[PDB]
Amino acid sequence: RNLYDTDNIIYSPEGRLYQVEYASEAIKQGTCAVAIKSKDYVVVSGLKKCISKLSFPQEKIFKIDDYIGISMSGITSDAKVLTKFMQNECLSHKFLYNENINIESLVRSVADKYQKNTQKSSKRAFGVGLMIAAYHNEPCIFETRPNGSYFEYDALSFGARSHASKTYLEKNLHLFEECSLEELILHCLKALKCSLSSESELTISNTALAVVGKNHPWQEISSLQLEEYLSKVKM
Amino acid sequence: MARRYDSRTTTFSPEGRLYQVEYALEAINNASITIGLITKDGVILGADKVFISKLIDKANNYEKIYKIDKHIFCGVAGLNADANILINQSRLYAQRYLYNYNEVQPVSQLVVQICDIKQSYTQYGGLRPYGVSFLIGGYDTKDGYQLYHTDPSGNYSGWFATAIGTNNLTASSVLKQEWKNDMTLEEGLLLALKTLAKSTDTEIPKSEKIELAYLTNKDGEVYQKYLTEKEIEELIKLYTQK
Amino acid sequence: EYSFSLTTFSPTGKLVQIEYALNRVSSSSPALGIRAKNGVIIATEKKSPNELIEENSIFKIQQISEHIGIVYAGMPGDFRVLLKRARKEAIRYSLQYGSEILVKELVKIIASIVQEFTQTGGVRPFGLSLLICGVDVYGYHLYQIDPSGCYFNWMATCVGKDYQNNMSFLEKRYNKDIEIEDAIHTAILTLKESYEGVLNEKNIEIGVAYDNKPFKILTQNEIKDYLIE
Amino acid sequence: IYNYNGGCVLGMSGSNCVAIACDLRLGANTFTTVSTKFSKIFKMNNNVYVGLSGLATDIQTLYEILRYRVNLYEVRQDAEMDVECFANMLSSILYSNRFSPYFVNPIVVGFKLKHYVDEEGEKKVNYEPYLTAYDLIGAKCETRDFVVNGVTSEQLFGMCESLYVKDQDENGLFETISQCLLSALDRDCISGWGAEVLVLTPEKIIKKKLKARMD
Amino acid sequence: TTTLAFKFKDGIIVAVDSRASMGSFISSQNVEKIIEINKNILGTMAGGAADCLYWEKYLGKIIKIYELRNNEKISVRAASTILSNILYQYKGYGLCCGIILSGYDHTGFNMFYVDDSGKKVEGNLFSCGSGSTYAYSILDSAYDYNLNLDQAVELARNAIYHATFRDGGSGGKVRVFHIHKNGYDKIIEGEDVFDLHYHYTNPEQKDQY
Amino acid sequence: MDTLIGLRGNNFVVLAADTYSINSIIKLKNDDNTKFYDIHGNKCLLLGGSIGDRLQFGEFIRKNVHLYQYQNNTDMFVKSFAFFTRKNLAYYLRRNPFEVNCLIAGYDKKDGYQLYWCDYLSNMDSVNKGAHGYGAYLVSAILDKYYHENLTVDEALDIFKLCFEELKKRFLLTQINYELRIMYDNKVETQYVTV
Amino acid sequence: SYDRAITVFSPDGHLLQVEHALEAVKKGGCAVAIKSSNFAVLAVEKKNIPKLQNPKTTEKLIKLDEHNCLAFAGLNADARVLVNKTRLECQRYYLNMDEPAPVDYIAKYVAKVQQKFTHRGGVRPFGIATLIAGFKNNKEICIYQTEPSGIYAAWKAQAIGKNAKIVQEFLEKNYQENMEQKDCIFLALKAIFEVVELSSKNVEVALLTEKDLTFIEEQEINSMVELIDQERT
Amino acid sequence: KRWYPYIDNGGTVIGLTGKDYVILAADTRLSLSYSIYTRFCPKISKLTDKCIIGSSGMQSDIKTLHSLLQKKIQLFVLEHSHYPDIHVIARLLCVILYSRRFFPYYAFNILAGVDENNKGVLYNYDSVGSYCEATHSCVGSGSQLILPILDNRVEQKNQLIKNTNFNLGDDINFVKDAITSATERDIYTGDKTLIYVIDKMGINVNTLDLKQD
Amino acid sequence: EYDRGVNTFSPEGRLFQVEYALGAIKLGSTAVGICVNDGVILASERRISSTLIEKDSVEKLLSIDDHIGCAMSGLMADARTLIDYARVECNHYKFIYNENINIKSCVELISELALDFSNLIMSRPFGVALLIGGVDKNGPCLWYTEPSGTNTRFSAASIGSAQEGAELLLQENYKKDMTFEQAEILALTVLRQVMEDKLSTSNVEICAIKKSDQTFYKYNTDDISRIIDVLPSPVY
Ligand SMILES: *[B]([O])([O])[C]([C]C1=[C][C]=C(C2=[C][C]=[C][C]=[C]2)[C]=[C]1)[N]C(=O)[C]1[C][C][C]N1[C]
Repeated sequence: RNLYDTDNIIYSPEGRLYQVEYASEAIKQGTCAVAIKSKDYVVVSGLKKCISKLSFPQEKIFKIDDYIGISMSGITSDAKVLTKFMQNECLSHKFLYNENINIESLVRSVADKYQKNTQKSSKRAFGVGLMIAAYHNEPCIFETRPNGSYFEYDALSFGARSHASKTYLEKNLHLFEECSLEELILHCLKALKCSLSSESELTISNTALAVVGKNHPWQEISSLQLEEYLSKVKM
Repeated sequence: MARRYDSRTTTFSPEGRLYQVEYALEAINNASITIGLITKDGVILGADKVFISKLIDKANNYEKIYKIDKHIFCGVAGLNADANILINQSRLYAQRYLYNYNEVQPVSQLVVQICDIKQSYTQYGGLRPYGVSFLIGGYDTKDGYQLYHTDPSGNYSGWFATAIGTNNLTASSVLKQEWKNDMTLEEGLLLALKTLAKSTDTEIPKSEKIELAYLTNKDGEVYQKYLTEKEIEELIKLYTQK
Repeated sequence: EYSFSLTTFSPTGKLVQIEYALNRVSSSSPALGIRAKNGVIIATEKKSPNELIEENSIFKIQQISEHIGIVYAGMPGDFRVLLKRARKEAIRYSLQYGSEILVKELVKIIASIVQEFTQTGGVRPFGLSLLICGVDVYGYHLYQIDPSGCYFNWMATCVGKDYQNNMSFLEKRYNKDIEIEDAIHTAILTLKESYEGVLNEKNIEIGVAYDNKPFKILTQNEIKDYLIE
Repeated sequence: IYNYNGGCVLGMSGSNCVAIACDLRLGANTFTTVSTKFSKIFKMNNNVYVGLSGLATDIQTLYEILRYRVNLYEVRQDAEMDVECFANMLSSILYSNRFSPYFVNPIVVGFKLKHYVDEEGEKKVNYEPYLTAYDLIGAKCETRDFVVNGVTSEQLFGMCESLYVKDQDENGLFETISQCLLSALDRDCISGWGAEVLVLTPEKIIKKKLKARMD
Repeated sequence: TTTLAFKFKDGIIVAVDSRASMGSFISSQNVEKIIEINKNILGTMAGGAADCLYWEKYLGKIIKIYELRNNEKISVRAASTILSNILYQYKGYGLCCGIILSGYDHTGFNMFYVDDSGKKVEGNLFSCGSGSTYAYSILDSAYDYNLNLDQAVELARNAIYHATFRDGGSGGKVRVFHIHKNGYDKIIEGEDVFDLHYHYTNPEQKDQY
Repeated sequence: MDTLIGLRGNNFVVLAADTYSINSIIKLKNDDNTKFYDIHGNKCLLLGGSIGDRLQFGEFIRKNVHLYQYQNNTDMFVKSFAFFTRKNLAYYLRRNPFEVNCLIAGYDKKDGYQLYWCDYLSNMDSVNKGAHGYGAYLVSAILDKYYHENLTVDEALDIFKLCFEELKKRFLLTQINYELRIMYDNKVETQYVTV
Repeated sequence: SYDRAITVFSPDGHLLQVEHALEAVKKGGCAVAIKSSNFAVLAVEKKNIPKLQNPKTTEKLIKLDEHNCLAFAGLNADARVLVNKTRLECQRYYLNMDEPAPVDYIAKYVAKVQQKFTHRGGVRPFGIATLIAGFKNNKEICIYQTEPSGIYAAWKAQAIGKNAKIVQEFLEKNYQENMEQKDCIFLALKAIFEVVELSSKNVEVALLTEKDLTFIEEQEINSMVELIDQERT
Repeated sequence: KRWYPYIDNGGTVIGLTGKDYVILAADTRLSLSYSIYTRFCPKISKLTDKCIIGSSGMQSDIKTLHSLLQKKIQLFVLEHSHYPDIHVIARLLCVILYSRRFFPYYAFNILAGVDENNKGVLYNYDSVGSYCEATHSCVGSGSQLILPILDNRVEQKNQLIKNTNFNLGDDINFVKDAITSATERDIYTGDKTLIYVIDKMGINVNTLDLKQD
Repeated sequence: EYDRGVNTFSPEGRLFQVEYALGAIKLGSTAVGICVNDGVILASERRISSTLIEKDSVEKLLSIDDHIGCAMSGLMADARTLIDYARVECNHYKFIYNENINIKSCVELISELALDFSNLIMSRPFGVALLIGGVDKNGPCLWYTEPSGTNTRFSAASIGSAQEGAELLLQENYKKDMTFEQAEILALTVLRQVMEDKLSTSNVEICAIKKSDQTFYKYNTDDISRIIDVLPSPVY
């Protein structure tokens, strides 16, 4: 414990790398973020963080390519390195070739960027987990842990009260056939509200939300458009 | 990651000092003593040969007063092992100055070169300092005979007479009390024996012991060193007047 | 961060890692060097081994060049890397200047390499002591190189275990004008008296300079005639 | 070797002394002189005299290196450096610039310093001439008698061959090398604005500057 | 290509043509050769087009940082020295540009002709370009240093015309500026069909010469 | 193309050079050019050759020499200054042309007044009289015929006048304006002559 | 080690390896600079063993350029290496700008390089506090105090080194705006050895003007010292 | 034996700007020395919604220079969250072009777009990092021929400056007139041409058919 | 640091160095910035250690570019290298792209240098807190950069030793709509409540970046006097 913690090289006598287990809980402090995969749409919503009622809400949703977007949850500085890496990767592929980067291959290209910061002892594991949501030819959601690892999901949640939001998603199997994004965007927004603490701030026009789908490039949901969605959430 | 194995040899102490240099100064305070003396005729360097055995060659060599250039020479007091590293380095410096500017290097300029390298190790690199400090006497046409005393820390200082090594205080006291400003070469040599004899609390030296050298520029920078034979006369002369 | 000195000054002002290296040199087989009027003798005792080993396959007295021999007393692994690196200097010198390298410059070069491992980071000091002897235009030489890197000029010396009384024995039996034949006689005797359980045959080694002849290592046929007395 | 900065260097061996000579011109272009003090004979050591001939830039630049390494060798040695050790060093120094050559044709002249007993009560012994000559890439063309380089190498070879005799003392040797040089410079129009014969013996060194034709 | 400068009684009058021609064909005829290097310092293009448009605007970048870290305005001597050094690093790379840096600094009015080979020079009446010789020729016979502004710009316009008249590669609109003790103004962003104005005032013949 | 003349006496060294700017070879550019690079330690360095390389080389020498004299409270000797200049000129010779001709001059406590002559190829050598550029072919003969031992400063300037009215009369481009740098009596005096 | 951050944030937020570097300055020699209308005087403390150690050490009062002073206070070992970088910098600036470096630019560089050594890896912070006197682009004298932490500021009359607090509080109460050439010598002398022994050998004072920095010789130094002991009686 | 790495694929790009628009027209023929590779290779690549680039040099360099520039522009959009103005793009292309001054792109580029309310604007380069705003510019094989034609109608040496007004419809017809003149007078000019009209709302890609000889 | 390096996660998920540098920004002089829809106003305390100082060379509100100005907190010497770095990057952007840098974009390149020690070159986290503001486009902006690297755009923030008190006053007296002058008097009142006895010229160095001119302006002794005379809060 006290001895098996100082560096990211020593294995605990149970074979656990503590210094990547510790960075794996920095994502558990970021605000919740939920991705829902429809038959042909992906909806990503995240709760922006306001440190004071003078400050602007912190940005949660980031755009990578035409049909690729992410939602970090962890250390903001570490995520900014990864978005630049991903953006410089989808653009180079669209430059060297004329195609769109294979989302499966792009996630692997960023999942091993986590890795190279784990073998050495002069580096640290990234403290950020990502939500790579994209529509390449079919909708797909990815998640990269601070240790080199990635998975393809059907729904996610990040950190703050993710267990509360997961319960809403774990019991909802409609999302596969949930066409009519109106019916799907409500499902995600209700999920995000579930993680949101009661007797506190409610979901307002300062919570991020974006979609990507068949002929729907990665777009934010405008506040005027978003505002009525929050109204149906109150129902 | 060898972080737990590091000693941080280039880190300040709580009182603003460097422990590695602090200990290196302690190392050169237990080494053999070396004497510097500036006379009107020339500059005198004389150190004490630490006894090892009678089987030492002690005929064509001694490891305290080396030659750095035809007009510069040094008397080392400290770790003899890493002195040869700095002696070879300063030999390179004094010969590359002559390569660039086509003239012999002034003594005050060699010292700052050999002190910068001595200091650089205690500034950055994570290496141990040079546990060595040596008087560097030499003659330069600009400011005449000079004598500089170096330091493991890298800070030097010009002097007229210095007695670094073990029991330096008892040898600086006699130097301070008997160093007349204007002395002849033979007079200075006798003073060197007197301070060398008194530093190691011996009434008379033995000549299987302390060795002497000087410059005494004769428009050609003769740079002579004593074999043991010439020092009996110096020992004889000391006995007659003391 | 991986190049930091492991040899650091102790508070009492001693490079304590070097003091440990000298402890191990003071526990190895005694190597011994003696110089005479017309040659230099380096001798070491190679303890009586099992008959399984091939004695000629290991020789503590190796040869640097035509007139420069060598012997060590320490860790055999470090001798080979130092001996091999010492031969490069003896060749690199001859690739510039026509003549064979001479002992004084060779010892200074080698001592600068032993000193490097004392100071540089991440490495330990060499755990051995060398006795480089040779014949030059400046007569005969016999040097010794400590693990610390400092080198000494000797007329006769010992480096191995129990070299305190071993060298005291030589002091009362050595003179400057000693004949080379008598030097080997004294070299055998001093090794003989130090070696407990005196069986000094098949477990000794001699290397001679012989008044500007090429450095030669006496095979055992030329040694048994020196064990009568 | 260039007509630019035309100059020649000559060395000769006597009975127990050697003489090294050169011309003092420094010609800017081929046919344009600017100085007549440009001595091309340098004192590497007490009995090691080197003579550099060719482009003066490389004459000086090489001389700095030679002087920087001979001093480094001697100081690290506490021993006077001998010719055949120095001579081989000059061969390797030139070769190290095999593809960016020092355009010089050096001459190395100086005694060899054997070291036998010389007596039951002596230490060092007689000396040997040791002439040698190189080229720009350092080919050790060692020779037991006169060696030449420079633009008048071919002019000097003819005269030295027809005038050199086996052994001569200091007085005899100086005259032959002076005649072998003056009358060889008078046949060159890019060198020979004043000679400087330097005959040296084991005891003394004689420097003479001849009254050469200046044309 | 033509370029002028005066350091006349109360300022500097920099004048250029506006022709950019490749080979023997006129690529453009409305190029701006004067560059706002600084509020007080302005340069000029000549020779190769990009080899000076890029570097002068690169030089403006260096000055802006220097003028901001030290919060004192840079001097023309220092600006020219910076430019000549960076153009010297490209000796054999084929650059070609003759720049006349003129401006006002604490030490009065300064001018510095800078060429592609690190050719910094301080003077009073520089001119560069293919038609520079004709431009020099007019100025040397009319330069006074006591000219007032009204006839200083007239002399500059007169010189640019006669240079563009004799030179094939010089022509187009004539630009004549003026450098104050504080900033500069654009006096003439003008024309060049005034051959029939200076000499041969009345269009009647072909102007034999 | 540009003329540099130097004359050394027992108590003086006078450096002469035309004040012309040959740039834009079809014409002159400046009538009062600056080729002299006066050094603090009673030294001067006169450069010929291309104007672009004169600034890059001469200014670089001036900084290094000044830096030497600031790191070391001494004043750098003329012999050191001369042979350090040759070293740098030869150092760049096989990497960058620097077609500049030097004329090193200065005063030294131990060696007196010295003049050094350097070609674009670094052919440094101390001389009693130097001449660079194409005008060397026409001013070297005056520097021999009319120069003798232990001249005084006034006679040396009379010699230099004799060289100047020669380049005007016989040399191809009749340089008219020249600048001198008289070093004598611990002074560095500057005067401009014409015709 | 080689490339490790040795200066790192203490749990209270301080940089311990810089705080310790400040304590290395306090174990030095006091230095005082005074500004005036168009000149600055610099007086420092020197320590020499009698009859030995000829005063060729000349630690403080370092020439940087034609007109640039420097009177450091701290580890003399780090003094030469830091100073020599500035002298290298001063000529490089005068090469890339063809105008001598102003006093403000040199101070900014010294503050930059000092702060660089407390931010890089495997480098010890300079244990030196310096102050620079010189003229800006416009001819206007200025003195720039510096600290090993890298912080720098221009001062009218500042004292650094051993027990600089006592000197500074004294120098703050009797500093006139434009003192005389002989007044600035007196104020510097009166302040420099308020903490140093009254002997005239201990203090070294030099005065900087538009040209040719001048060292004050022992004649008036002894003269003003005898005017100060009677002031203390 | 030396492998000269520069060939000219011909083709001409015509630019002409108006008060509130800009017309960029180019041919599509890609040809070797005297034979013809293909009869449709577009030389105009859109960059933003209101900025397009046309190049008429060597087609290998043009494809990578446009591709490099759109890669930079999209990278700029992501980092700065607003589409660059044409002035921003024009300056950026100058840096990219000059970044290889010592091995220059063998491409001549014309950059067209709108920055103000409309302010139809147009830049032209010469293979190396240099650009000046122009009312009309053309590059390529027909540069020598079209440029005189554009001058006579846009600027004037004419005694009376007729057709002072210039509606969008007539300017399109004028470029069709010009690009046809180059076709029948130039070897390398194409057979099918694309005409772009960057108006206030966007860009049109109306196509015109030319001679096939 | 007793057995840990710079890149070490605490068992709570936070880094050690950056959470230690957060305690180093609570010692500088208090600076208050206010962003209204007409331009950003930046105010700053002036802590003159002694009357001998020139009060001019020491500064708190530098300008990153022609349209950007910043405040500082924490290690003053450690903040100059950021501002100097940002100056080169801001100018470099203006060269590659002809326009002026977005304050949001300027902050990002500062933020990513604030963790250059992390190694995905510095060696320890920067220990300052910037208060950048400017008027690039989309109206004026005001940002705030932490040692931890997180940067949040503010409408009216505050840094320095008394930033906790200043943000308390701003969080009540700030309204979304103000004129330029209402911001200027508001900033001084916030400082007046937390500064020392005298609200003199030599105590504050307010600078403004007006939307209209789109250029920073360091108020001189005259422009600073007409704001103090307002005294909208004469409460003692
Ligand atoms: B001059 O004819 O020599 C000319 C000088 C020149 C013209 C224009 C510009 C320019 C470019 C872009 C924007 C603004 C201004 C700069 C310099 N240069 C040339 O004629 C030569 C000949 C062939 C290549 N160059 C154009």
